[PDB]
Amino acid sequence: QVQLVESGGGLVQAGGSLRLSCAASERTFTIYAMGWFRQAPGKEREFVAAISRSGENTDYADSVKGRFTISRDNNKNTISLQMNSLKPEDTAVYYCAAGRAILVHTTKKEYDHWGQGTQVTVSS
Amino acid sequence: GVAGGWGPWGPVSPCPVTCGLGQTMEQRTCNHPVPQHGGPFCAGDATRTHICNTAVPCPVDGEWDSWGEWSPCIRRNMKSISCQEIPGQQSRGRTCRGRKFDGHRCAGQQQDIRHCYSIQHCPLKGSWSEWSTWGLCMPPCGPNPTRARQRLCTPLLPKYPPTVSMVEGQGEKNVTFWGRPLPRCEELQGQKLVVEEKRPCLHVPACKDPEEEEL
Amino acid sequence: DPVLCFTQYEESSGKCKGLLGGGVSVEDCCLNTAFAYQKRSGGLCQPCRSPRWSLWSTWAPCSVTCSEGSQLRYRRCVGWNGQCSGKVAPGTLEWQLQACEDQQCCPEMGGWSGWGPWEPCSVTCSKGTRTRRRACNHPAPKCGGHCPGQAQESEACDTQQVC
Ligand SMILES: *[C@H]1O[C@H](CO[C@H]2O[C@@H](C)[C@@H](O)[C@@H](O)[C@@H]2O)[C@@H](O[C@@H]2O[C@H](CO)[C@@H](O)[C@H](O)[C@H]2NC(C)=O)[C@H](O)[C@H]1NC(C)=O
Ligand SMILES: *[C@@H]1O[C@@H](C)[C@@H](O)[C@@H](O[C@@H]2O[C@H](CO)[C@@H](O)[C@H](O)[C@H]2O)[C@@H]1O
Ligand SMILES: *[C@@H]1O[C@@H](C)[C@@H](O)[C@@H](O[C@@H]2O[C@H](CO)[C@@H](O)[C@H](O)[C@H]2O)[C@@H]1O
Ligand SMILES: *[C@@H]1O[C@@H](C)[C@@H](O)[C@@H](O[C@@H]2O[C@H](CO)[C@@H](O)[C@H](O)[C@H]2O)[C@@H]1O
Ligand SMILES: *[C@H]1O[C@H](CO)[C@@H](O)[C@H](O)[C@@H]1O
Ligand SMILES: *[C@H]1O[C@H](CO)[C@@H](O)[C@H](O)[C@@H]1O
Ligand SMILES: *[C@H]1O[C@H](CO)[C@@H](O)[C@H](O)[C@@H]1O
Ligand SMILES: *[C@H]1O[C@H](CO)[C@@H](O)[C@H](O)[C@@H]1O
Ligand SMILES: *[C@H]1O[C@H](CO)[C@@H](O)[C@H](O)[C@@H]1O
Ligand SMILES: *[C@H]1O[C@H](CO)[C@@H](O)[C@H](O)[C@@H]1O
Ligand SMILES: *[C@H]1O[C@H](CO)[C@@H](O)[C@H](O)[C@@H]1O
Ligand SMILES: *[C@H]1O[C@H](CO)[C@@H](O)[C@H](O)[C@@H]1O
Ligand SMILES: *[C@H]1O[C@H](CO)[C@@H](O)[C@H](O)[C@@H]1O
Ligand SMILES: *[C@H]1O[C@H](CO)[C@@H](O)[C@H](O)[C@@H]1O
Ligand SMILES: *[C@H]1O[C@H](CO)[C@@H](O)[C@H](O)[C@@H]1O
Ligand SMILES: *[C@H]1O[C@H](CO)[C@@H](O)[C@H](O)[C@@H]1O
Repeated sequence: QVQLVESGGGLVQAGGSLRLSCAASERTFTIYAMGWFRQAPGKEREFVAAISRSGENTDYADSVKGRFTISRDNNKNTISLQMNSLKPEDTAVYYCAAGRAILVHTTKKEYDHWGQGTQVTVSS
Repeated sequence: GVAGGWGPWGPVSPCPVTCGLGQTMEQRTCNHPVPQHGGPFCAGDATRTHICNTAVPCPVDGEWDSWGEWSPCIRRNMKSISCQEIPGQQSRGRTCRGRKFDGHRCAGQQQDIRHCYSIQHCPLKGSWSEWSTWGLCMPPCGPNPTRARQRLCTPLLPKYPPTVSMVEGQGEKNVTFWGRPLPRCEELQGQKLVVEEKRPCLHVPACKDPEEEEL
Repeated sequence: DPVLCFTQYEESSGKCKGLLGGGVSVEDCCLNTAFAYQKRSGGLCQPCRSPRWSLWSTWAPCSVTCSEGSQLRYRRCVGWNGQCSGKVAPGTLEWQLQACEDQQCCPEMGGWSGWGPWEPCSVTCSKGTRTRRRACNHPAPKCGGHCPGQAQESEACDTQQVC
């Protein structure tokens, strides 16, 4: 139903900053709660950050809290992940996710729509 | 000291859900005046929420009812195996209830077969059991609740094989006794089947309704 | 009548979790049978599931700390549109009363005995303290009993001697 396109990945030095963006389908955008996931080499996919349909409620993994910030632009059908103080353990394919939420302030950890991903590599 | 204010409200979200209730919203920004060098903070909320109604009921998956009564422990196209060393079979049935609006069907076997002996109306020698554990104080909340314990004439079950190994696919069957026997025993207090005794419960607390208690 | 609609019934506590908002009828909020509703913040959160009995609550503390007492536990019929088993409306309850036993005896008390002789004065010069003790064993207390009052009176004494 909804399609998701990630952008903004690349090769960053250790400690540097990177801002990812995720474009979703325009007509159904404000229906879905959205979030960020990542999958490192040799590891399972793990939760990174979540944002509600409002953009007012956020949730973060403990490994990225204080360094990463998820935001939502309900004018331009995008969400963003501002990643500061990047470490070599943050190297992963970063996935945007979309999930149906009944309330507009609910953050989800289970999602049924997934993008193709963007590669983020952090070099020391 | 610049006083910030709200801008135009954006497009309303369509109703997210296809059944029941959902929540739609509108997003506004504080982008036209903008509080500069201090001021306030636009006064209010940058987010309104609203309930949308689709007026169509939702899928509800069916649930299993409780199992029925066991069938009699007889053989089809025969007679009966009462008071005899013949293991038989018996069946039991369930009913799926509550499935509406393309919900998921009940998962599992709707039938249950187990192996059995038959002591239906069988005269068996018996012995008086010891005193049972004291029951509940009945009636709760009513006038003068009383407990009750009882001794009953427990039948001496015959020493049959509890495990019967059939052939075909070499299936061994846990065989259990079925039926209401006729236990024979000496009288205790003018009674042959069950002699009970009641005792009143002491310092009975009054029943207060939890919705009437919170309020 | 409009009602507050919630997205989740906790069931372990009977609370209304995740507010969907208000100003909406009960029939529409309970189309999704996983939802729940309540009127304002007064309480009684009722799920939109078909009515089923809840879990039996924990036993109340025993009505006395001694001997045979009695203790209660409740169970509330929770749901919407229908009845529980036993012609029970949503909101009505069912109780079980059980005889409990925290302890066995409850204290009866004892009486004092004859007073012991006055102890000598606590100092040999100027002023001191004269103590007078008795015992609680006429009759002896059983289980948790105790004698009323004190077992040792203490007064002053003048030795009439200079240090
Ligand atoms: C068939 O019987 C076995 C044996 O266990 C039970 O046998 C009865 C004759 C009686 O002694 C009863 O007290 C006993 O529990 C069942 O296997 C398991 O046995 C262990 C050992 O005691 C029990 O603790 C388990 O409760 C029991 N059941 C399990 C693991 O489900 C067996 O289940 C039973 N049924 C079938 C279909 O084989
Ligand atoms: C849309 O069509 C309806 C007829 C239902 O089949 C809906 O299914 C329900 O979807 C909501 C979330 O959208 C869930 O809460 C329900 O569990 C599910 O039954 C469908 O979405
Ligand atoms: C539980 O412990 C016992 C040792 C008592 O001290 C109980 O206190 C009260 O004792 C009076 C008798 O004077 C009774 O009337 C009360 O029923 C009992 O509550 C205590 O609760
Ligand atoms: C009894 O006889 C008196 C005449 C004193 O000699 C007493 O000793 C005194 O005890 C006090 C304390 O109680 C001390 O301060 C004095 O130093 C000491 O003389 C005696 O016990
Ligand atoms: C925004 O909100 C309301 C108008 O919708 C007023 O309080 C004020 O204009 C504020 O800027
Ligand atoms: C949104 O709501 C109304 C318009 O419908 C106005 O108060 C104002 O434009 C606000 O931004
Ligand atoms: C029937 O069988 C047993 C009770 O005899 C339980 O598994 C359950 O209640 C089922 O409905
Ligand atoms: C069948 O088996 C016994 C009766 O012999 C009980 O456990 C119950 O009635 C079940 O349906
Ligand atoms: C029960 O009562 C006595 C044992 O207490 C015996 O006469 C016999 O066992 C009867 O069944
Ligand atoms: C019940 O009464 C006493 C114990 O309270 C004993 O005679 C026996 O255990 C009987 O079952
Ligand atoms: C009932 O009374 C007491 C427990 O309250 C015990 O003697 C026994 O468990 C009996 O069944
Ligand atoms: C209370 O009674 C039994 C457990 O003691 C169950 O039927 C159920 O949990 C009920 O709430
Ligand atoms: C009441 O009885 C005991 C505690 O007295 C426990 O089994 C449980 O708390 C039950 O509710
Ligand atoms: C002890 O004190 C007096 C007697 O000395 C009475 O009040 C009572 O008998 C108490 O036990
Ligand atoms: C102690 O007090 C007086 C004597 O001093 C009497 O009332 C009684 O002997 C008590 O034990
Ligand atoms: C203390 O006083 C006198 C002795 O000095 C007696 O009446 C009795 O021993 C009292 O306890």
